[PDB]
Amino acid sequence: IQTTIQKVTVDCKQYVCNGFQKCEQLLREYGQFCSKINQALHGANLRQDD
Amino acid sequence: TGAISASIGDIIQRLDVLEQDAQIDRLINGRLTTLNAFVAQQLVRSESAALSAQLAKDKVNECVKAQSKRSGFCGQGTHIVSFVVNAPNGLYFMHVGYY
Amino acid sequence: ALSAQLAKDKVNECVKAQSKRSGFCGQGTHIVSFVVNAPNGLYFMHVGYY
Amino acid sequence: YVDVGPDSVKSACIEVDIQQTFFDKTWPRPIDVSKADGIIYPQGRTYSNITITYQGLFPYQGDHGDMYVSAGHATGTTPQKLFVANYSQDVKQFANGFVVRIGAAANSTGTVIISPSTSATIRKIYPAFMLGSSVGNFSDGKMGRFFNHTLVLLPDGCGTLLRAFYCILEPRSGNHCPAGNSYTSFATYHTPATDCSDGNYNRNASLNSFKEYFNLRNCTFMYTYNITEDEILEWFGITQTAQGVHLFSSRYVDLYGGNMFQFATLPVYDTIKYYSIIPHSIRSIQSDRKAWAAFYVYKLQPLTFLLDFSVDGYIRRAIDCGFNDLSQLHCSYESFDVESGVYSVSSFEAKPSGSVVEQECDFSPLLSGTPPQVY
Amino acid sequence: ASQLGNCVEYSLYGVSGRGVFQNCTAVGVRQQRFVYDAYQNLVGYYSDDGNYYCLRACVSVPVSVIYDKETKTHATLFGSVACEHISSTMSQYSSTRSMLKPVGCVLGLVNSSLFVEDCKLPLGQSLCALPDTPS
Amino acid sequence: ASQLGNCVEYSLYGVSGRGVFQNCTAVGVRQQRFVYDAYQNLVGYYSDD
Amino acid sequence: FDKVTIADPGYMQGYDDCMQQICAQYVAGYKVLPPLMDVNM
Repeated sequence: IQTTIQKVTVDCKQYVCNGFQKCEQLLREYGQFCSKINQALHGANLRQDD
Repeated sequence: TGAISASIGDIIQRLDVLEQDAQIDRLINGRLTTLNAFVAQQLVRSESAALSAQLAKDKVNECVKAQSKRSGFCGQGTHIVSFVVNAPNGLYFMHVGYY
Repeated sequence: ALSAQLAKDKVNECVKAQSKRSGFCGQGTHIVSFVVNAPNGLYFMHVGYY
Repeated sequence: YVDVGPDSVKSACIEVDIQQTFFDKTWPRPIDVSKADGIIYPQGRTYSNITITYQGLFPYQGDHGDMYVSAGHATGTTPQKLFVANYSQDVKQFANGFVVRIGAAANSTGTVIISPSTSATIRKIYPAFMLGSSVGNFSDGKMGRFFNHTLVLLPDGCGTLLRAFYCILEPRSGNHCPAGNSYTSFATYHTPATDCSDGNYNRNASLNSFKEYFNLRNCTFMYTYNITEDEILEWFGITQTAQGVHLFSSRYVDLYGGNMFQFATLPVYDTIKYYSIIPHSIRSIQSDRKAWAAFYVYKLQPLTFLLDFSVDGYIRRAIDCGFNDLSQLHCSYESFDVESGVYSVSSFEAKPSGSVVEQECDFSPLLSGTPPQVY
Repeated sequence: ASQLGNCVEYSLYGVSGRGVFQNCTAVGVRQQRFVYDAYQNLVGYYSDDGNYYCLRACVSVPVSVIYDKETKTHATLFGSVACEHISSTMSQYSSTRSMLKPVGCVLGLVNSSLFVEDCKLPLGQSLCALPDTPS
Repeated sequence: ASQLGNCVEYSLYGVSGRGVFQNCTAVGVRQQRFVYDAYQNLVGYYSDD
Repeated sequence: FDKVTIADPGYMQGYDDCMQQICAQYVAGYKVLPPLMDVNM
């Protein structure tokens, strides 16, 4: 009956920027998107636990 | 996989810092676009899994608990017993069907 | 595919079996049902009492 | 150019004594984001009671910062030498500017530094700076000479005016004087028994004690700002962009709250990069010496804070998203409040070491054969 | 200068990357300084004059933090990482962090956590697989 | 150009647009004279002295 | 659980089990989380 799907959380600013300060600055220009991505994944995992 | 997508457009070795910002902006935009895509797909799969979780709950309380005594396909033929085991991120059912 | 699962159940619940149910059958007391194919799916003619 | 008064008549300087050990003390008061210490409000536009995240120049949380500190040496009836630390040798970079804490030791009993056994109640003082783009060394050889026009900011009048000015520095050839002899460190003084007299605060003391040492030429602009005397913690801050060189203060708007607001932009178009502080001391007599609060310097660099604005619009809280994993969680959600749970944060990556690299004019004809003649 | 740094930093003749070199076996023609593996990223054997340095990329430690708002107590968790593979304030690693902050080795290293004795209701923030980390 | 019109378009120092004004009781730092709200747009204030 | 091929993520060992040589820790973005329950329970 399938029942459940794998729970995965993706790090934000570590996937998109390999780890260079210049890239991180250009991203904090956009920094709301990473927050929404993390929020969505955390919510999905909480619901899966429930 | 960006106009130039060389793992960092100008990782630290190419034209100039001013051009670097443009290429890295292009690469960031989409790296974020396919991350948003991943999140959307995860949401769709989670909701389908939740509907089927409810279905498995109904199955545990129907076919497994009391004898199904139900016309429903459950078991192929008259249903008698059914057992459950865990399966990778899922519930596996083994109905017994009379033929 | 989900609605096809509903179709399998509908035939077993109403057509092949009798009624004695208050939810997955034709309006009022359910006496009999018939099926015929239709474009892309099945077509149901639950016959009831009133 | 505008003259700021002519040169001095002295040809010799007041003796300067360096006591770095006496000045060094344990006074740890780091910037706190919770109380919004050293935080600059956006001056162009205001924001409402809403709590949001605002990207700007801030000092990073928990920074103990850079510290400085005492009355001059003297006799019961006559003031003598001045105790100043060797601030002249150390010059610091000015990448994004700095914020200054002023007189948080107010209204408390302190330690008279020059007489480490002696106590007095602490009263606040106002600091001076020199900001320029070129640095060198004096004729004695000590590092720290300010050469190009320097934004030299000077309080005076026993703390009733702030003098700001952008002049050429040409030092003076006397004893204890910077291009002169017997030099140790430039300094300033004011004479409290003559100039801090109640109702008769004189407004040229620190100007005099600055032009004792240097002679200012070709000075471009200078503005004065009346300073009210109180014992209230205040801040200052100097930043720079293409628009010019900006200044910021706590004195006018949130005086009892501690926020900071711009009050003057100076028309400097030279990228300031170097600054040094001006050491100062109080020429009081041994019976009338008092304690003078240590003022602190905290750097600035581009960061993101989550700022709380009160209903009146003052910032009483903040988060430095860069300090601690929980702050990054507070920075997210656009709120200080975060629900209890497990939240994945940014992972830690490995650090590079020993970068590896992978990659014969034959003298054989010289080695073989018999040497030919010089011709 | 030696190819087998076995440390993160490395720069090859044509490409520069963070690697973990190791002596390995049986992969490649040796004609090409670098050997790819169905991707732009290269397993990179053969840059040394004669050796199998099958390389990896850098390895990052996953980290998660529990706010526990009710008691306002935080305990950081490291993902499947070893009890001894880190040190408090590790200088080996370098994140949105200016500062941070061996009992648990069943899921991952939990630094500021303690250990329970029997069973506590799995309520509150809880943890993964089995631990329930009550306040 | 003054407070004779409350209902439609306005145009201030560097900020222009359409609004409707009122003498609301009091919100803001009142020194720099625009109050936004968590967004780009502004709650208002100081279209007068 | 045998006849299925699950590459496996790795809990309490996965990072070192991968360091001795899936990429839950190398791209450093995607991290599989443990599934809330022990096999025994």
